[PDB]
Amino acid sequence: WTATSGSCKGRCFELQEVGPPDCRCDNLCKSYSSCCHDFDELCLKTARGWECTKDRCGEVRNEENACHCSEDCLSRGDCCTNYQVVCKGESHWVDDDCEEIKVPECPAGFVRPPLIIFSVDGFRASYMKKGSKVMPNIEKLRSCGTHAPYMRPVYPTKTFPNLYTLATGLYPESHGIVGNSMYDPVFDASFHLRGREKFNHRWWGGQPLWITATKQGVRAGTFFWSVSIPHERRILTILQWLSLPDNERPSVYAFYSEQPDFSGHKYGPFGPEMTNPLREIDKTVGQLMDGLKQLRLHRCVNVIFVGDHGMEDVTCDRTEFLSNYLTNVDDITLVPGTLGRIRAKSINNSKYDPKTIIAALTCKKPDQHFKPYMKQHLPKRLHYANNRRIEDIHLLVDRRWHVARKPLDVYKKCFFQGDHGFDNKVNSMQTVFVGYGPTFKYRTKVPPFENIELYNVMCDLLGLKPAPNNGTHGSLNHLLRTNTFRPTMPDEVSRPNYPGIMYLQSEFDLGCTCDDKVENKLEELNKRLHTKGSTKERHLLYGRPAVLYRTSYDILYHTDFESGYSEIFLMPLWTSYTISKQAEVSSIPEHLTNCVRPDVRVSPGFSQNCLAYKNDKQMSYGFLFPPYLSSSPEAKYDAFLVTNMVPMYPAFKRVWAYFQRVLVKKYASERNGVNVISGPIFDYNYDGLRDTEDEIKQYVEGSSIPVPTHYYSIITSCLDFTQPADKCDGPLSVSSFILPHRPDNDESCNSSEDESKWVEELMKMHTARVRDIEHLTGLDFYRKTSRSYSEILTLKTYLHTYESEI
Ligand SMILES: *[C@@H]1O[C@H](CO)[C@@H](O[C@@H]2O[C@H](CO)[C@@H](O[C@@H]3O[C@H](CO[C@H]4O[C@H](CO)[C@@H](O)[C@H](O[C@H]5O[C@H](CO)[C@@H](O)[C@H](O)[C@@H]5O[C@H]5O[C@H](CO)[C@@H](O)[C@H](O)[C@@H]5O)[C@@H]4O)[C@@H](O)[C@H](O[C@H]4O[C@H](CO)[C@@H](O)[C@H](O)[C@@H]4O[C@H]4O[C@H](CO)[C@@H](O)[C@H](O)[C@@H]4O)[C@@H]3O)[C@H](O)[C@H]2NC(C)=O)[C@H](O)[C@H]1NC(C)=O
Ligand SMILES: Cn1c(-c2cc(OCC3CC3)c3ccccc3c2)n[nH]c1=O
Ligand SMILES: [Ca+2]
Ligand SMILES: [Cl-]
Ligand code: NA
Ligand code: NA
Ligand SMILES: [Zn+2]
Repeated sequence: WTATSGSCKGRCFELQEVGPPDCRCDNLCKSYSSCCHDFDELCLKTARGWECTKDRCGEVRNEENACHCSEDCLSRGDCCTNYQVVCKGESHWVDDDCEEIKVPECPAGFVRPPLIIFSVDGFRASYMKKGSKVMPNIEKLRSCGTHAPYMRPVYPTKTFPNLYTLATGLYPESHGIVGNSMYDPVFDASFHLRGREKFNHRWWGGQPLWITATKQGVRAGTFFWSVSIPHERRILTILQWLSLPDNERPSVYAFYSEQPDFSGHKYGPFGPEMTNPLREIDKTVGQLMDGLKQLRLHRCVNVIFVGDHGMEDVTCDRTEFLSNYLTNVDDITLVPGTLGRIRAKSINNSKYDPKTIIAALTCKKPDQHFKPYMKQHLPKRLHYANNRRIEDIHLLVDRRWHVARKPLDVYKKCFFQGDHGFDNKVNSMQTVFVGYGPTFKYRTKVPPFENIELYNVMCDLLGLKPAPNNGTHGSLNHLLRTNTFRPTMPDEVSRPNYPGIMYLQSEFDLGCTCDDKVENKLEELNKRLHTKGSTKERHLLYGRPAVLYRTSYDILYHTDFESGYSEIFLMPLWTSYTISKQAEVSSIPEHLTNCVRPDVRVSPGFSQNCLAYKNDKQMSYGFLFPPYLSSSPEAKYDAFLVTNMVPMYPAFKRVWAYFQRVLVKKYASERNGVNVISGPIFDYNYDGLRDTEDEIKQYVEGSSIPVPTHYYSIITSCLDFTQPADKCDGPLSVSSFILPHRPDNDESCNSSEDESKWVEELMKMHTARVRDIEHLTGLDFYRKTSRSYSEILTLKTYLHTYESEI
C-alpha cells in the first residue's frame, strides 16, 4: 500500500527515495505506481513547450511553465535550454568551432568534473557514419572528442544485461542479469520486462557505479527513468541538479533513451522511418549541450555517449520451430527469440534427457539457422555459463533469425522487422562509444573495445576505486588525457626449476617406444647448448609467462621450442615457438610414426606413459610443438619427447593437425613470421578460471594424466608486417583461440568433409582474448617487451572477430 496523499511540493525528482506508504516523487515513482497525487502537476509541467521564443524573453516568472525565459532563470537553473540563444544572442553549441579542452573549466566549488552518461538503446555502431548528416550534435561530439569505430556489447546482446554490464564492469554470468527474461531455480522466481519482480534487489549482483560512488562519498543522480517522463524533462532535471549547491549536487548522472531501439524493432535497423528517431536523439543531445553551455559547464563536464547493443533485420518468416525437430516439444520450456535456452517443463519428469534433446537438434536440416550447445561448450569468449539462471541447453541463433517452440507462439502471442540478442561479435550488434570533455583526449580515434572496460574508466573519471570486475584496468588508458590508472604487473608466485640430465633411459617403464637409437664433438656441444637455452631468445620473444599460483614446474629448452612443464598436471602449461616466413613444413618420417621418447631431464614419476593411451580406447595423444615444423631432421626428435605430449581425442586431432600442419605456416607467410604459445586449459566447472587439481573430472584411463577441456594458442607478430616477428621494433599484433577439446565434431555440421572446409570456421567461432586465456591458465603473458604496460594490456584485451568491415 502507498497512501499517495502526501505532496511533491519542493520534492520533484528527489534523489533520496522515500519508504512506503510515504508517497514518492523520484524519477521511478511512476514505475512503482506510487507517486504523490500532485506529481504530474508539480513535476511533469508542460505548459508552453520546451523552447523560449522572442516574446517570452524577459517575461515575469510563471511557475506553471515547463521551463523559463525570465531573467532569474539562469541562477535558478531552470531556463529552457535555448534561452541564451533566443534571448541573449548566443550561438548553439553545435555551431561553435570545437576547441581543445586542456583542463576542466568549472565554476568555483566544483570538486571534480561531473560525469554525464548519455545512453541510447539499440544504437547500432554504423549509425554514426550512415546517419551523420542528420545528427550534427553527435557528429561534433564524435569528431571533437575521443571515439571508437564501435564498442562490443556482452552476450546476450539484450538491453538489461548490457546496461547492467555498463554499470558494473561484470559479465552477465557474474552480475546475474543473464537475459531480459530469467527463471532462478533457487528463488523459484521469474524475472520479466513487464512487472514487479525485476525491482527485487536479489536479481542484481556486483556493485553498480551509483553504489560505488555513494560508498566513496561521491553523490549520484538517479540512473533509471520511468518511460513516461519525456526526454526534455529528463534533460532539464539533470540541468537543475547541476545547479544545486556544492554539498547537494551530484557528480555522476545518467540519461537513457528508449530510442532508436523502439523504432528499430518496428522498422528494421535502416528502415526509412529510422531517420526521425535519429534526428530526435540528436536534438536531445543539443538541448543537453546548449543547456551545459548556458551554465558555463560545456567545458567542465565529461560526457559519455554510449549504446547498449545494435539492431539486426529479423522478420516472422525467419523463425525455426523446435516442433520441426522434437517429438517431445511440450515437455520443454524454451526462452525464445534471438537466442534459445531450454529446460524441462517439469522437474518431476524423470524421462527428460538433455542428451537426446541436443542430438535431435544437431545438424538436422541443411541450412539449419541455430546450433545447440550444452552451455559449457559455448565459445569461452561469451563468458556465458557460470550462473544457475543460465539453462544447461543453449541455442546460438544465426543473425537475422529467431527460434520458437511452435508456430502458434509466433502468430498467436508480421509485426517486427528488427531484433537483437545475437552473438556479441556479430557486426550488426556492435554499438557506439564517444567520450567528450577535459578528461578525454581531443580529436582521437581509439580501436574498438568491449563495454566491460567502461566501469573502470568511469571510476577513473570520478576518482573512485572500482569494485572487483571483469575489465582490465589500464587497458583503456589511451582514451584519457589524465587520471590514467597505472597498474603494476602481477608478481610471479612460482619460480621454475631448470632441470638438467638426471635420469637414465632404463629408469623409464612407460610402455613407450621410439626407433631413435641411430648415431661427434662439433654437434654434441651444439645440442647441449640448445638444451641449456641457447636458442631461447628466438622462441621466447616476450619473456617466459609468469605463473601466478603455487605449483611445481620446470623450464625445458629445445632447438625449436621452449616449454614450462607441470609436474602436477604431467604436461606443459605452455609451449612457445617462432616460425619465420621462410620456415618449411616437413612430414613425420615413417620410422617415427608412433615414437614417444623419455625425457631424461624429468623423472618417470612426473611423466606421462604410453600404456595409458593404449589402454584408453577413447583417448589418443598429440604434441604441443608440431613435429611438422621442426628445423632439421635431428631437431625433430625433440618434438617426440613425452614432455611435449598431451591427451587428445581422435576427433580433436583432426582439428589440431590441420592447425599445426597447415594453418601455422599460412599465418607465418601472411604475417611475416609468427610466435606461437600453445597449451592445455582445464575448466570443468565452466567458471572461466583455471581449475585446481581437485576439480578435474576426467583422466586418461588408469592414470593420473588429466584431460584438458580446451587447447589454446596465442599467435603474435609485428603490427608492421614489413618487420619479421622476431625482429619487431614497435607495436604487436595478436590473434588467439580457445578450442574445445571434444570427443566428436558434432559442432561442425560439415566435419565429414576435408578439414580445409570446416576447421578454420570452428577456429573463428572460438576466437579469444589473451586475457581470457590468462584467467583460464593463471599465466601472465608479454612480461618482457619494449612496450608500455598499458599498451600490452590493450593487446591482451584484443579480440580478432573475423567479421568484415564496419
Ligand atoms: C569477473 O569478475 C568477478 C568479480 O571479481 C569474478 O567473480 C568473482 O569470482 C570470485 C572467485 O570465484 C568469487 O569469490 C567467491 O566469493 C564467495 C563470496 O561471495 C559473496 O560475496 C561477494 C562480495 O560481496 C559477492 O560479490 C558475491 O556475489 C555473487 O553471488 C550472489 C549470489 O548470492 C549473486 O547475487 C552475485 O551475482 C554473485 O554471483 C556470481 O558469483 C557466484 C560465486 O560467488 C556464482 O556462484 C554465481 O553464479 C555468479 O556467477 C557473493 O554474495 C566466497 O564464498 C568464495 O569462497 C569459497 O571458495 C574459496 C576459494 O578460494 C575458499 O577460500 C572458501 O573456503 C569458499 O569455499 C567454501 O564455500 C564453497 C561454496 O559454498 C564450498 O564448496 C567449500 O567447501 C567452502 O566451504 C569465493 O571467494 C566472487 O564472489 C565473484 N564475485 C562476483 C561479483 O561475481 C569473476 O571470476 C570474473 N570472471 C572471470 C572470467 O574472470
Ligand atoms: C531500461 N531503462 C532504464 C535504465 C537505465 C540504466 O542506466 C542508464 C545509463 C547508465 C546507462 C540502467 C542501468 C543498469 C540497469 C538498468 C538500467 C535501466 N531507465 N529507463 C528504462 O527504461
Ligand atoms: Ca574453473
Ligand atoms: Cl533473454
Ligand atoms: Na587410445
Ligand atoms: Na560434424
Ligand atoms: Zn530492443
